[PDB]
Formats: sequence, structure tokens, C-alpha cells
Amino acid sequence: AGPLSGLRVVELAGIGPGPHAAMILGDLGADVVRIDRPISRDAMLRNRRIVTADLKSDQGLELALKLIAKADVLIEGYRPGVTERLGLGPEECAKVNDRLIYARMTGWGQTGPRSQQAGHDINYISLNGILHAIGRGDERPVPPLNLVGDFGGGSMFLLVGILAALWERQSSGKGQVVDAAMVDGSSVLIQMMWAMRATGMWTDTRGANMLDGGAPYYDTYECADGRYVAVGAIEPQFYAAMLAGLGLDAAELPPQNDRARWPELRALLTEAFASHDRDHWGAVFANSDACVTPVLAFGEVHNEPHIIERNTFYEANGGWQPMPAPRFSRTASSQPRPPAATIDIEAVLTDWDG
Amino acid sequence: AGPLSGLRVVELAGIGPGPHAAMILGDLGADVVRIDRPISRDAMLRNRRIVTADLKSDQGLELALKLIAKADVLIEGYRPGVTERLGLGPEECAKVNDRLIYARMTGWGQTGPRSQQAGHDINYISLNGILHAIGRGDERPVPPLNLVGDFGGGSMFLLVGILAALWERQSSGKGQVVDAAMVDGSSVLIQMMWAMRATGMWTDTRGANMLDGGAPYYDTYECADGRYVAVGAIEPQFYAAMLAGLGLDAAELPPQNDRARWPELRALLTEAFASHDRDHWGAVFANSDACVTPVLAFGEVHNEPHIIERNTFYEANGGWQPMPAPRFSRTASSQPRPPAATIDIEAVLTDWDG
Ligand SMILES: CC(=O)SCCNC(=O)CCNC(=O)[C@H](O)C(C)(C)COP(=O)(O)OP(=O)(O)OC[C@H]1O[C@@H](n2cnc3c(N)ncnc32)[C@H](O)[C@@H]1OP(=O)(O)O
Ligand SMILES: CC(=O)SCCNC(=O)CCNC(=O)[C@H](O)C(C)(C)COP(=O)(O)OP(=O)(O)OC[C@H]1O[C@@H](n2cnc3c(N)ncnc32)[C@H](O)[C@@H]1OP(=O)(O)O
Repeated sequence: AGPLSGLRVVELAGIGPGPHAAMILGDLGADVVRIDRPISRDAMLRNRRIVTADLKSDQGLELALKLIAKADVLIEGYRPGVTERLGLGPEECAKVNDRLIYARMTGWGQTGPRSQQAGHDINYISLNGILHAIGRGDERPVPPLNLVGDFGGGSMFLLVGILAALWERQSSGKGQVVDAAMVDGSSVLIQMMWAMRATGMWTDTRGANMLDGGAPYYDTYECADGRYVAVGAIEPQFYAAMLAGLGLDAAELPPQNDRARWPELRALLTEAFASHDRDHWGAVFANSDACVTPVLAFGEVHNEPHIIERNTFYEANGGWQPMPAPRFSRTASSQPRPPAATIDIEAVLTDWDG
Repeated sequence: AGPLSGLRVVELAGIGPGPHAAMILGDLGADVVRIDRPISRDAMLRNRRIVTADLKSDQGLELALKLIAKADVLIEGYRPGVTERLGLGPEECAKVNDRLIYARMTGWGQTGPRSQQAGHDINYISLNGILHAIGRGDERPVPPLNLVGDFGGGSMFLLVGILAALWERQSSGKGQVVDAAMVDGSSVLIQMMWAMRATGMWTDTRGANMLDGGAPYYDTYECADGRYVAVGAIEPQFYAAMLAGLGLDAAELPPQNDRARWPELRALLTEAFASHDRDHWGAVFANSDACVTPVLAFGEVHNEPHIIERNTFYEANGGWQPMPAPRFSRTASSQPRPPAATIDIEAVLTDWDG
């Protein structure tokens, strides 16, 4: 029902970024067929059809190749050489379908000294300077969950690659291979810090920068109730609006960007915010441009008016799940279909006419 | 040169997610024309043509509309209502070009109680449970830079939106509006934690989970020299390789997933890692599946063999910048063109034939 209605996707069951890129294609209307090893409660596996095949057997190889022959996109997320050894490498796939967008999701990439090494999100962002930049300066770096490598710089770059190559396909009539390494994607994800490094606007020192928690106007504060607000008041008119709401006289404060007095500045904002609870500050800074919001825990998210009003989440046995993103005015995505029982691979083949 | 060679993009000069989405389109071959208010050192503005226009004047509005008439994609990142009041809203653009992908990059979205409020990355991820999930449990949440809202759940979803709509356009012959809200994108980026919350595999407690730094096998460790390694050894066989490298007898340790004894497990791993420098562990683990990697600071990234060999970065003027991601086997992206002087808008219009 969304913009990708009609798009045929073969996903080889993996973990992390592959199934997340595959979910997003399904979210937006694609026909995604997932092949697993010979009814799921993982909501990530929404908007698929699940089939099963031993890719190491002659029948399973044959069936999967017949499935790939009728597809637009193949997603795989194993080590380089794995699909090759199975007989499902790009050159074998090309033989039965040269319109195929062959999408390879890895952390290290297809080649290079580490391309055969095991790893996960934390490893990939450790090697490109990202992880070192995250957390408080007086402590060892903290992982930003797996948002940066696996998803932000992983699956999202796989999708761009995939859709980019489909655009190319319109003029050339041919697919190709998408080499999507989390180490690359995440670097492009963080290109802003690389730009700013070159002009003296970002330093290698952890938690001493504008957007890393070093700036008293770009950080969380703890309130009277042990809960938190986020302050994001970069621009001076926003910062001023923020001080107005706190009832602080600007003339009694250090300048916003005098870094030499940032501890003094923070101590004064800390005292201010500590004086009431989080919900007080949401009432105080209601419609304002102060860039002050409540830090909601996952469980409170569904009670937030802006979240509710725009239907950012829907309920699915177990709890809340995010609606497809982004939104489309003419071809709107549907609410995601729940994970369902495994179906017969043959049924899909007839459906796809193969 | 890359997959998106031929694609025409008009970017209305903004900040954060908009310019980054437009950068990535340029990286991949797109013809990107950026309109600013009446030669840049910001490497984010690579792969552009820069022109200038007062959109509030008759002349400037006319010229911009002539430019938009000839484009495939318009990127704007202002408050909802701004383009409208300029005469550049979707319904005006539709008049001159109904094939236009009109891409609206916001934090709050186009509608809702907060849609007119100022904000930055920290605010958008604060309202959807993400920011609360980030940092050590004994401390107030820390911002994961602006990686998750602006970029991972912002620009990246704008891109997917844009390219998805271009796919739709091939059958329908029409464009539409992409509503890309960082509050939506970032939720879908974190869909995994929402899936796991539903099945008891994720909790709302900060720093007490498998991927947030609560797991001793999924965290950084400080070494003898004050530098760090990242451990990512989730799977038992990797965890085992990790222990072998450390010279640790598994029989003398608590089980890997005995959470009750995670403090005791971490104290033993801490003592082990602290005994040598980062690069010793660099060496001992450089080759195995132990999921142990050095935590590199931005400045030392360009010296890492895997980074060097795959050309993840190029030097621009001054320092290193990331190469286009992902990679394409047939239509490879070029090295990005540096920011250049502003060019006259007329010249572009003749080029585009408008
Ligand atoms: C959410 C997260 O935390 S994930 C973080 C991101 N990690 C990644 O996915 C990065 C890229 N991938 C990898 O590095 C690796 O695949 C790892 C580390 C995840 C896993 O490593 P391993 O499981 O040891 O190796 P790998 O996944 O490459 O091999 C999978 C095997 O299953 C086989 N296999 C897969 N599907 C099937 C099937 N349907 N039938 C039969 N065999 C199958 C493959 O042929 C392969 O066997 P082989 O090793 O004999 O060739
Ligand atoms: C790097 C970072 O961390 S940034 C974080 C990214 N997130 C965001 O900021 C969200 C993005 N969207 C927004 O909410 C907003 O654009 C903000 C809050 C960033 C900034 O808002 P403001 O600076 O107050 O301006 P706003 O976007 O409302 O409007 C732009 C103004 O410039 C004017 N303008 C824009 N282009 C032109 C032009 N070429 N010629 C003349 N005027 C122009 C518009 O008329 C408008 O003025 P108006 O409000 O009088 O109509």
C-alpha cells in the first residue's frame, strides 16, 4: 500500500541490520520473502512471508535460485564468501537474473584484513572514531546501543544502496551489487564531526564538545523527582527563552558560549532544574522555543500527546511498536502485518509465477 | 558517476538532516543544486552547485519555481508552514511539476501539538524513549551526539523516503510529499528495543541491558595506557575466544549470562584488560573472532590498516573525510567534489534547459 508496493525482495535470514532493512522495505509495501534454516514473537519480523530451506541441499539451492530469479532485491548478511560457497553468490545469481539488486550487509565490508572477522555494532564503531566520542569525559566510552553501526550506519545505508540501484536500473535495465559495510555507513553518518574537526569546531576530547554533553545548553538535567529533561537550546533566542522559563536573569549568568565558565553555567542550570519535577518543566516550557523537553522512558512514550496525536506507534500483542517511517501523502504505508506462520515455498513460487 | 547520476535535486539551505541527506544524494551521483540566502569550508557541502536567492522577493520566488519545475526532488527542512508562506509549498510546486518528490525534513513532523516548536536532535530522541536508554545507569542520560535523531532517524529516512517515492513514480508517473520526522525515523531505527521489550528481552533501566553497556561482554574496557578496547563477544564461541586471548580459565569465572554475577565477571575482565596497553590487546586480538577491537580516536583512524586498505576516507583540504557509502560494483561513486564558489542561478537553469 506504500510507495514500494510491487517490489520483490528475497531476504536470507540473518541478524541485526539485514532483517531491519528488510522490515523497512516491507513497511513501505514491498513483497518481502524471508528464507530461514529448516509463528514468531519478534515484531522485527513484521511484513514478511516466511519460508524455510536448507540452502546446503540441492533442492534448497534450486528452490532459492528459482525464488531469486523472480525477485528485484536479494538481502544477505553473512560473512563474505558464505553465499559464494552456497552457490548463491552474485555471479551465480547473475546467471538467472541480471536485474537483481544484490545487497550485501556487513560490518567490515567484502574485502580487507578484517573482512573475515566476527564482530558486532560496538566493534565497527570502535575502529572509526565514533565510540571514543560517546559518553562522559571522565569515563570509558559508552555504546549508543546498536543504533549507530547496525541501524543508522548499517541497515539505513543498505536501503539507500538498494533504492539507489533500483533508480539506476530504470535507465540501464540491470542490477548490480551493493556493498554495505557498517564501518563505511557509520563514517558517512558521522560526516558532520569530520567536517567540524577540519575547521576547529570539534575535538577528539570526549564530552567536551557542543553536542556530546559538554555544552550546558545541550545536555540532560536531573529534576526534583530524579527524572530528566533534555535541553537543546543552541541558538541564542532559544537559550534566552530557556532562561526566561527558569526565571534566570541573563545578566547574572556567564555568557552562553564562554567555555571557561561552562562549569559555573552548568551548576546554575542544574540548581534551577533540580528545583521542580520534569512535569513542571513541560508545563513551564509548553509552546515555547526553549528546546526543553521531558526525557521519557519507553514505557511512558504512549501517554505523550504529540506521540499519540501523530500515531507514531501502534499496539501489537505484547505492546507498542513504531509505525512505518517516513510518511507519504499519496501512497501511505499500511499498519504492519504481524509475524505469521511459515508458508510453503512452492506457494510463493506460483504466486510470483516462477 | 554513482547510481544516482541523472537525478535532479533542489535543496533549500537548512541545517542538520537536510544538508546531510542532500550530501548523500550528491555523493551517489545526483545533480544537487542548493539555494541559500543572499566558497565554503564546510565539507558537508561537498557535491553541490551553490546558488543564492531571496525567496521572499518576486524575482527569487520566480527563479526558484523555475528551478523546481525542472527537478526530481525538493528538500526543505524548515518549520511546517514556512515553504507555504513563501509560495513554495507542495500545492504550489505541484502546479509547475507534479513529478516532484517533495521531501520535508522535520523533528516533530508536519502536524501535532509540537510541530511549531523549536528543537534539536536531543529533544526529538528525548520524547520517544531513546535518550533515556543511553548512558550509564548511575548517571543522567548522555546524548549519542546527534547521530540518532538528525542522521540515523532523520536524514537516512528522508533518503529512503525520497528513493522509495522515485520507485513509485515509475509506475504512476507522479511524485508526492515525503513527511520525514526525526521523532518517527528514530523510533523505527530503535524498533529492535521495542520488539525486545514486548518479549522480556529489554528493560527500561538504563545501563542494565545486553547492548547498552550493562553486559560485561558488550562494553569498553580501559587498558594499562588509559586507552580502551571494545568487547562485542555475544555468542558463546566468540566469548570463549575472547577468554582464551585473555588467558582466562572459564572454569574459574562465572557463567557468561549469569546476570547475578555480572559485577564479579566484569571485575575479572577489567583486571585482565588493565594489565596491558590497548595495542597489545590490539595485537593479541587483531586476527580472531573474540570481537575485541581497539577504540580509536578520530585522529588515529587514518592509520588503521583495515580503514586504509578499503579507502573509507580521503583527505580533503586539511583533514580526512568519509568516502561515499554504500558501495556499488557497476556504477561506483566518485571521490566527492569539494565545496566551490557560488554560481549564478541562470547558468544552472540553461544547463537544466529550463
Ligand atoms: C543484532 C546484532 O547484534 S548483529 C551485529 C551485526 N553483525 C553482523 O551481522 C555482521 C556481518 N556478519 C558476520 O560477521 C557473521 O555472519 C556473524 C559474526 C554475525 C556470524 O558468524 P558465523 O555465524 O560464524 O558465520 P556466518 O554467518 O558467516 O556463516 C553462516 C553459516 O550458516 C549457513 N547457512 C545460512 N543459512 C542457511 C540455510 N537456510 N540452510 C543451511 N545453511 C545455512 C551458511 O552457509 C554459513 O555456513 P558456513 O560457515 O559453513 O559457510
Ligand atoms: C546541527 C543541528 O543540531 S540542527 C538540528 C536539526 N533539527 C532541527 O533544527 C529541526 C528543523 N526544523 C525546524 O524546526 C526549524 O527550521 C528550526 C527550529 C531549526 C529553525 O527555525 P527558525 O530559524 O526559527 O526559522 P524557520 O525554519 O521557522 O523559518 C525559516 C525562515 O527563513 C526564511 N527563509 C528561508 N529561506 C529563505 C531565502 N532563500 N530567502 C529569504 N528568506 C528565507 C523563511 O521565510 C522563514 O521565515 P518566516 O518564519 O518569517 O517565514
